Amino acid sequence: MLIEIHMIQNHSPANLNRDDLGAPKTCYFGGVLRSRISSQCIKRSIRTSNDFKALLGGVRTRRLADLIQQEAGETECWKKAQEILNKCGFKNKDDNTKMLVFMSKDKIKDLARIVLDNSLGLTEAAQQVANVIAQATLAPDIALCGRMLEPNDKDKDKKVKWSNTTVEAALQVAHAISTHIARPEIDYFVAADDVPGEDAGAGHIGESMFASACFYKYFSIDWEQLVKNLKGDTNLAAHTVGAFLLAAAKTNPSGKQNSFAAHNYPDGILVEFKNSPISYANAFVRPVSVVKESDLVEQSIGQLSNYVNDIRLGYYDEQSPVIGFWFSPNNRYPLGYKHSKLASRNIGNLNELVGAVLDYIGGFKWEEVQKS
Amino acid sequence: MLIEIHMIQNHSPANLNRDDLGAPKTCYFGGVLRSRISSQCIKRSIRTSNDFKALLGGVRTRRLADLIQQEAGETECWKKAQEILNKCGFKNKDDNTKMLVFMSKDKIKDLARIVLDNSLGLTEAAQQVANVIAQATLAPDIALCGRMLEPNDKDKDKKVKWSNTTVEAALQVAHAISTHIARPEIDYFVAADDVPGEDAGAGHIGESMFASACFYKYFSIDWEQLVKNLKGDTNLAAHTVGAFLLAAAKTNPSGKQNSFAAHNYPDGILVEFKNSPISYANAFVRPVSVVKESDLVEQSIGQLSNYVNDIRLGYYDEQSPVIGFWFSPNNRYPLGYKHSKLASRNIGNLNELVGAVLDYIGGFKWEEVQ
Amino acid sequence: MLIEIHMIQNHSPANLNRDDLGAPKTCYFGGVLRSRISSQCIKRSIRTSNDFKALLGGVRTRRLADLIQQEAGETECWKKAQEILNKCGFKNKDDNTKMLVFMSKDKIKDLARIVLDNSLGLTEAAQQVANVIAQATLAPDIALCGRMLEPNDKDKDKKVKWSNTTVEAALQVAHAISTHIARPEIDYFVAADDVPGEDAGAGHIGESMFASACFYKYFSIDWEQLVKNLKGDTNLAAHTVGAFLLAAAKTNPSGKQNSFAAHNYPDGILVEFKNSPISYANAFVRPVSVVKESDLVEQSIGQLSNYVNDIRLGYYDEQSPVIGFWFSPNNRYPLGYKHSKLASRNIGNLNELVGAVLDYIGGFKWEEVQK
Amino acid sequence: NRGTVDFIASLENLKEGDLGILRKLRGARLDEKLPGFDLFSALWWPLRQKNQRAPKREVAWLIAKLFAEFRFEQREGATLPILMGGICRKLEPKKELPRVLARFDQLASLDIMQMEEPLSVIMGILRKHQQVCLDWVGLTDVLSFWEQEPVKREWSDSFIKAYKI
Repeated sequence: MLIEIHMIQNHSPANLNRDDLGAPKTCYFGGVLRSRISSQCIKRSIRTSNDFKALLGGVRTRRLADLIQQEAGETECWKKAQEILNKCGFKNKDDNTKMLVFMSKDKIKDLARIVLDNSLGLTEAAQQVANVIAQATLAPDIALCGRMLEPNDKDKDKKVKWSNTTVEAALQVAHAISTHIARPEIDYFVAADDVPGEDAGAGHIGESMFASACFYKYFSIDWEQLVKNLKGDTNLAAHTVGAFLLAAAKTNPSGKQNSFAAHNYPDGILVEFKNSPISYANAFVRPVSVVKESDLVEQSIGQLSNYVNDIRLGYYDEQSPVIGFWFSPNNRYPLGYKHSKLASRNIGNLNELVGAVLDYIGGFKWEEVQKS
Repeated sequence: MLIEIHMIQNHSPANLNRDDLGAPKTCYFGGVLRSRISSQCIKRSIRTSNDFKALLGGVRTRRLADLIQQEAGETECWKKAQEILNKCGFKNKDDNTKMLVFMSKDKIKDLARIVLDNSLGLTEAAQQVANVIAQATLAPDIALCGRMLEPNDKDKDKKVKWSNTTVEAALQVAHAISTHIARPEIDYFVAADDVPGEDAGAGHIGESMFASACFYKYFSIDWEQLVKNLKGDTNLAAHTVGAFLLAAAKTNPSGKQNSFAAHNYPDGILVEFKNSPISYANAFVRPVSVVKESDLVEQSIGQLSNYVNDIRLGYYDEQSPVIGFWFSPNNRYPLGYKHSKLASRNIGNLNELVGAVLDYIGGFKWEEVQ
Repeated sequence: MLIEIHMIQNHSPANLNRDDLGAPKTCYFGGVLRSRISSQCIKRSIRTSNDFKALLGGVRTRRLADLIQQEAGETECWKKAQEILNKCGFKNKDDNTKMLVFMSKDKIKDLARIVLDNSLGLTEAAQQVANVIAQATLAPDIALCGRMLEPNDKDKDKKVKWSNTTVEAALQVAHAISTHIARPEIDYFVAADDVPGEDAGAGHIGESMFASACFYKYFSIDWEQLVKNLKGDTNLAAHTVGAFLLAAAKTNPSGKQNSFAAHNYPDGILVEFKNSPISYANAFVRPVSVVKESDLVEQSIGQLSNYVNDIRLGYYDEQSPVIGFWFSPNNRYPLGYKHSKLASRNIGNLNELVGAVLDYIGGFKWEEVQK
Repeated sequence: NRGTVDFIASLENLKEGDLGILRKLRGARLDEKLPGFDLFSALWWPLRQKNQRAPKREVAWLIAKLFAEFRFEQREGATLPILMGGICRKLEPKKELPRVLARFDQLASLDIMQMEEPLSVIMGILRKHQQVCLDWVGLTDVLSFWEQEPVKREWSDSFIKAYKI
């Protein structure tokens, strides 16, 4: 059973994702230029959001020695700690390690015990550190995104064996693409000097780039893989799904928001339950050309509804029913027109949609899975 | 008789097939650069899919000794099996044989049975192991893909005599190529440090690569060779063909799909029945250039249809009729012409298309072979 | 009279022919590196095709004693057959002689008849054996490709002097050069293990080589030498010509075709009736580049048409006019949008092209000559 | 070769907006996306008027696009074969070296019109090892006379000399 989210979201002129130079990230889809928000950026915005604060367990850092000393509270262990980290396969470079370590925070204190044992052998302490690092995967974010960790063996140690450190991700996120052609815009700026002078020049002169766009976003979650990754826990899995839905429906990237502030909520969400993952991004191969009688969002939702209905009636299966939930605030946008009904329920509220989603998985309640 | 499946499929921006340098695999077709998906990627994605799950009969692996020991139940039957495999022409290298072995999964029980027997000498047991390995070729995937095994004769015992091992593959798959020209793109990423420190610098910094293109995929199935390789069971061959079509329709390569998730269903599937295999890859020698009014997929289907019409009217003989089925989701796209239909029956459904091809091939039904 | 066929064929990325190191075969033409397909590859792929199966009446084998035993049934004569084969100067290295022997398959019964009976002696029978292999030339494939066989001299029976055992070739096939530059490509492949283990490594890592190109194929058939090779069988010769045209048009070499499946049809065929052979391979001394306004095949066909016009205008002779046919499926590709005059007849159907070729050859019909 | 020097200096003098304009036009023609055509015409046309010599249009366009994608500080004495040999020497001599050498040797077979991606993979390998310099003037001069045999001979010989030491 796979739970999928398809989002249509308009965005006022902003620069949500950049590159080396500073241009907004673009891509080609259907032979035309688009506007793109990278899936890594969306995943990070979801992970460090307010609705995901209660579930942020893991940490991905190159400064494990500082965290170990902070959980310990005494000075002289810190240097010793990095020596331990030099024997597990993390060669330090300029006060920090050379590679990122992604692990749950709740096991970090156990790391402190290893640098709190002055009777332990160095090789034995390194082996115990490697084991407890390999076993630190009980957190919702690590379960969702997965982990690959390969400590080097050029200068690691002898007779130190690493267990399997690999988690298969239960979350797939597609790069967002604009539902129309891309029109980048250039803003010429100057930096006025606060002090009068003899020339009345500017402190600085330069440019910035920005673009407004209607994006399509796609998330997919495997329920069985998530449950297996969370060591058989179901209440924490339901909490993860609910918090993920609420965070992905109500959080935006934090890139150049101090100057553009595009905090726009989505004007349509499709939540599907099916045995295979499908993405309706092929709907907007022909770019949405704006007509005067309507706007960007209405035509985009109409084309999406057309493709969704054609796919549902085209790849129809008998032994696998499809249950769909359609959400729009106060039913502001239905599934376009030219159809009787496609989704089972047209929910007009976000929390009611979350409650229905948690009810579908067996009948869990949001307030009681909050306790996990 | 040959069953040909042609697919026009548009994909989201993704990196579904790379090389040693981490760039999307490309090629030079028609004198211009195109984006390419290797045939091995498509075959592996088909083979290990949910629709093909009931037919995963064969296993291709280097560690056969582990399978023999696991089937035999106990643990001490590991080094002995390694000795038998070493005497069969498979030199070991750090508890792993050098060469991959492809064989049906049903005969591993027999291998555990012979290895577990301690009353038989080394050379004759090796001979029986070689015989049962050579005769373990009954599986749908082995029938489709074929087998090769050339044991190292310089390491094997001189008393071991191998029978025939090569199996003729009953399936051909082409490297999928993009209809239009290729536009590779470079994605700049960094990995953020999650804790504050002294500098505001990130962790890793890198430049990955990705590209989006509309691909033309081609598969061919030989019916008689499939039935012959499946030891004459036509029901298994029909089930294999139907499950193969279902798995090729609704499965995509898993390369870097956790970050891109280009799970796009094909926008055109055409199925033909004819005695000689032909690929319509020359429909796109000139790249499809997008115009301001039309789109990519519709233009690709139109050009493919024009070339199909030219082939059907140029290479037609009365002594070999051709029956074609064209599938588009709820008839989203027409193919045959702008006014004519070259497909004998347009299908707006996938299961109905599968039932139709089975009914033409033998009158078989999906409720019997499955 | 000579029938010459020039073909333009663009191929999908594949490795239809390769050398000992696996790389696709290349050559230097006009100072520029082009992709090549060897002529023997094309000849074998046409010869062993399904569309030529009704004409395959010859075998080029190394194990003749095995055929003798398999056609004699159950009576044991395999050592005896090997001995008599050794007596006529063929040697024997573990059931296969040192040389390949080309001979029509109809004559194995006669060899079985001579080897079975003990009424005749050994050495004279060996001489008799020679008289069957020197006269087993009534096969279409022997008539087309041609055979030469020179037996040994250090182990002959001194009474087994051979007749003339050669057949002049009635078909000349060129090496299929490419119309443009060579673009070799490397496919980095891996082969994974179905059973998970400790590491993430795979079973095998390697690289293969492939290239996509537009090839120019050239064939020539000598009608008089063909009908002399089959001893005046004009009907059978016309059947061979028609079946050869069908097989050459509708077949590709089977090299790495289970991984690439480049089953591409030709996009243009030019069939000319001449008295002296001419090759249009010099049309592409300058390699064909790509312009956005056209594509590779159209540019190649235009270059071929320009060079054909140059050749016809520079070597016109009123004593021997040349009649040619141009074929493209449904007239998709004409002979350049500049002349419309080098093609005497424009044909859009392959069967109509074959029928017109046969009617020019002898006035026969295709369905008459197919049996 | 003063015209090439002026071309490269004008390329370094570019701001970020037109650099992004050129970055968006990788793998493309010159007949679409008019701002790219106007910027390239502004870059290349004054060279012909004053200086009698000027780099070829295709070579200049390729150099501009490669500079936009792979911004490198122009420094004399940092030719591409020398850096490639220095990278190739510190490699595994059994598997990685033949592959990277094949990717390098692919370059000396094509024309200017098809060198973009085979050069971009080389610049990507360079950027992987954190280079900070590249001789754009020498590369442009070599690419101009790419049809002369001693040019390719010196290219290969410089690569081998840097590899051997």
